[PDB]
Amino acid sequence: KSSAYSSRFQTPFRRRREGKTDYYQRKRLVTQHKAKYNTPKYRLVVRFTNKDIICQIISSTITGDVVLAAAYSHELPRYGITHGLTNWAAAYATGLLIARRTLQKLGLDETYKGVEEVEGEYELTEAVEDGPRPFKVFLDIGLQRTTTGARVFGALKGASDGGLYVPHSENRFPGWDFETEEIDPELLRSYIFGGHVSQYMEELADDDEERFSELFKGYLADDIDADSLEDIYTSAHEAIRADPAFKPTEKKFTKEQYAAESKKYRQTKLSKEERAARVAAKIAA
Amino acid sequence: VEGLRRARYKFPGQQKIILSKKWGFTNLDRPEYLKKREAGEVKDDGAFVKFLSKKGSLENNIREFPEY
Amino acid sequence: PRKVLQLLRLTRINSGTFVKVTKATLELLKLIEPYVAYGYPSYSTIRQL
Amino acid sequence: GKSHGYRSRTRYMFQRDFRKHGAVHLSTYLKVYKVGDIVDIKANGSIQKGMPHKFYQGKTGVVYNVTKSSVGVIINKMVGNRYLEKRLNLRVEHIKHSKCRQEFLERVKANAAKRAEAKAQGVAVQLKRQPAQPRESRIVSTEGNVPQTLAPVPYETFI
Amino acid sequence: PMRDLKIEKLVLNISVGESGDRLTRASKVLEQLSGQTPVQSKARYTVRTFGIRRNEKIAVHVTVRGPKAEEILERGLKVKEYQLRDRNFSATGNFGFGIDEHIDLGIKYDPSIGIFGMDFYVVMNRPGARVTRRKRCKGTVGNSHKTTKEDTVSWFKQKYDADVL
RNA sequence: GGUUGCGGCCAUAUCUACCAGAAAGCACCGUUUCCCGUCCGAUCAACUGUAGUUAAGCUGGUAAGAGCCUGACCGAGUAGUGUAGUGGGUGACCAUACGCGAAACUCAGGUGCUGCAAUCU
RNA sequence: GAGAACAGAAAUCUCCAGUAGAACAAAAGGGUAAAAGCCCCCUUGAUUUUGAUUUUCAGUGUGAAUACAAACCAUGAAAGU
RNA sequence: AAGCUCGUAUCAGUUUUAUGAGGUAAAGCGAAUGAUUAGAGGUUCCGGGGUCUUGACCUAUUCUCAAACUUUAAAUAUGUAAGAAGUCCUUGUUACUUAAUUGAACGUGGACAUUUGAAUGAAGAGCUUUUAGUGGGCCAUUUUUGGUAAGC
Ligand SMILES: [Mg+2]
Ligand SMILES: [Mg+2]
Ligand SMILES: [Mg+2]
Ligand SMILES: [Mg+2]
Repeated sequence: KSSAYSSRFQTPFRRRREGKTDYYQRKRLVTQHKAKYNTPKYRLVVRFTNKDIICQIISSTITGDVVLAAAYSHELPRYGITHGLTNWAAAYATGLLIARRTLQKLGLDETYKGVEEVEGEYELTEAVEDGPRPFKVFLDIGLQRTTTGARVFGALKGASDGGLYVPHSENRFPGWDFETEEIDPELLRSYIFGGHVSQYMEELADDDEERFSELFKGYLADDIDADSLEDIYTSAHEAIRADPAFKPTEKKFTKEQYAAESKKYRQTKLSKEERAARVAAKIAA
Repeated sequence: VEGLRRARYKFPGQQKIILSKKWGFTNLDRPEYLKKREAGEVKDDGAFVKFLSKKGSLENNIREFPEY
Repeated sequence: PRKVLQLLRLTRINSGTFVKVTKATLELLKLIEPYVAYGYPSYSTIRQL
Repeated sequence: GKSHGYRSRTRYMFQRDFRKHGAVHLSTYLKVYKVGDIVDIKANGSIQKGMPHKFYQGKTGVVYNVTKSSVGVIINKMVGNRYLEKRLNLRVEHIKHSKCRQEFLERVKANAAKRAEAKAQGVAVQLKRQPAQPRESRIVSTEGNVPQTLAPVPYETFI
Repeated sequence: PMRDLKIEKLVLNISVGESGDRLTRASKVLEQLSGQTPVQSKARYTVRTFGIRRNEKIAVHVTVRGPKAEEILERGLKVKEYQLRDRNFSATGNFGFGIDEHIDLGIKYDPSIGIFGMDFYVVMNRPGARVTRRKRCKGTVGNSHKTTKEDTVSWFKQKYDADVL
């Protein structure tokens, strides 16, 4: 590249260069009605990595974003779910966890209990007459592409069922066919309790056995068949609604102990004196 | 000097003839150019010269100016 | 310069006033420099005036 | 004929800064403006909506109205031999808070603190600013600083 | 250990002079030769020399992936007798070649179809090329991980037992 | 101190060529019954975390590196400019008096900082 | 720039580089890159009721434009527009 | 011209302090765009004569420029602020706003006097009605367009 090209080049924002933040979408998500002054706008941040799901409630400030509550799919094993921490049903459980956890912290857990008879029915969190309105958050999917049946709307369904008020439509949930303008509650209910995974286990086992051993090997070791994950998801939902408070994992070592270990494997910069010595030595070579 | 004197009659206004203290068409003084040339910092390209600086990669400043 | 002369109460030729020396007043004097003569008074000059 | 369009003679005024094109940073949209705040106007060329006229570029006013994405600013304009008040509906991208008075509020706070601490002990609180004063007397030493004589240089060409 | 060369895709291109029955007839063979419905391309502009105009639907092509592309490549290398020139290899690690008739691959003559040539082009890469294709955190391949002309030629010699002019 | 999610300022952060990376994380990677999307499960979607790899991404370091940033009685009080004279000069223009004051150039130093939450020898 | 039968400087296909050197009905100047450009999907807000404001200015009219209020709609998972 | 309401009150063809806006002078072209002199080192299965030249490009340089070019960028002019219609504490109203007495706006009650918030000046400040003449201009310094120039 020429010197003129580099001098006149304008670098994008750091988050844009890394490819994580869509600033066109962020502006419309964060900007608040100026006649509401310092009223925060809360986003439901749902991000999917490999073998992990992250849900956060985030408001914006000049210094930086502030987290109100967080939930991770890797914390599910304390509620009953230990296999498939990234599937559609895992997103629903993580969405339910963040909804109950946020309401308890604010003090609105007795009001707006949500729904405990889930059957795949599309419904919003209605406000109670003569009382506080439900806590409102907006779904933030980031760079995820909007497709019907995607996992990101699964976390949306769980958070809405947990008592939070999230505005959404039903045409992106599994069970919606574009031919007609309605949703199928039975198919949606199947995905909530891992119906799509149970049917595969039944069909895969009856087709071939080397694949059913390569996949779902953890289920065979821990003695879970294809008609038992229905109950453990139900048990996990009840357990989440019992104690949704966050408990941090106990730290084996302190932070300063961690720092000493990491500094050993970190390479350090050189001084200006030793940079000149290398040049002088290289000239004499 | 006489050649430039004859050219003055073709120009309106006043012009002066000055003996420059630089070496040819370079921007270096007469004794300063001698110092750089004897130190091997001057290389001829066409009708002009290229100089050696203390900046840039050594692998590019070593192949050029081998004497230095 | 005409405005500054009015603010220093110098509205006719051969009129004089005392001025305290600060940064706010030294910039005033530079604007009226080609129209006035000024300097540092002594005790005798002040007494006789 | 002559041309007097809305954005005439604004070739350079509404340009973006060098290597500063593109989207607007989010801190512009996060600032809070209230009625009575003092703001200054600087049009952003990439936002064509809510754009002030070129006359108000570089002017300072007071907010009188707050709307969804815009504020209302009061501007005094000199027309003929009098000043008239002008009301502008401007989006928040074209304004910012004025620092001409945020520092003044600091002096107000500092005056009260010095007024209170002197209320119990010392008279003549002396809470007024003063301009630069003439220097006082001082002594200059020549120890290691003996004056060196300078002279004007002769004329030379060095072309 | 995880930088082994592999075939990303195999695209077959048939550049037809014009549109109409001629183009769709050439599209028929790609339907059963690759088992996939091909796509057609329209001319960018108008020349009035080659006989084409803007959006004239002049060409047809189709790309295939997986082991099926290798089977088609094997059947396409019999025409060249495992012999390619020093050229046909790009500096980016890709190679391709063209043939004059399609019946030699085993296609029945079918006078209702006719005779057409084809262009074969193969794109080579290494595992980890998703980083350039994924939507989020899109990046670039490191220099040592890139495919060069020499590596592709050497890879092309170790298998197929072929030679390069 | 390392890593991840969401950020703020938006190159001291970019670009080129090399080298190094324990743990966790991230990633590449495996599969196509189901929702979904394609000429092509490459992109997009779903399923498994199982079969594998730190090769790449990623992070850090190296370079009399390019660029960028900061500073300097470096250039320079130079160029320019407000005000003044019945100043110079045929003119073009220039000098002086009271004030303000550059850019290029030269040289030196620097090469991201930081907010919220979670996690790890 | 490097590659592929007819195929050549310009037909179609592939890869690499590419801060916009393209495009955005028109004159010119601004502005714009996961867009304001290209392609695809759905639509009629190019709607209803009357006020305030900016430019030309006498602070008259006309033209054009800006920000809201009260309705009714379009689009999107949504914030929004 | 007639006055009217008031009289220490705020004002000012001015400076200072603090904080904005601008793209002219100058400067720049081994920085973008557009002009422009000279060679040098490379590059062609891809210009054309000839068995090696002339053009084309690319790389590092070189001379000279721009009212309708520009990274940088003055001087002079120019916006706002420097308090009682202010600051601080506590808590009243609402159909607006907030997940929420959360916020927004306007208030009750309490405290802080004129070195009460830079300089200088202030033939007093503020305000209203009505009507005359005028609506051919010209000259000088500086900036500046057309024109060879002009008492143009
Ligand atoms: Mg979007
Ligand atoms: Mg005079
Ligand atoms: Mg101009
Ligand atoms: Mg100039």
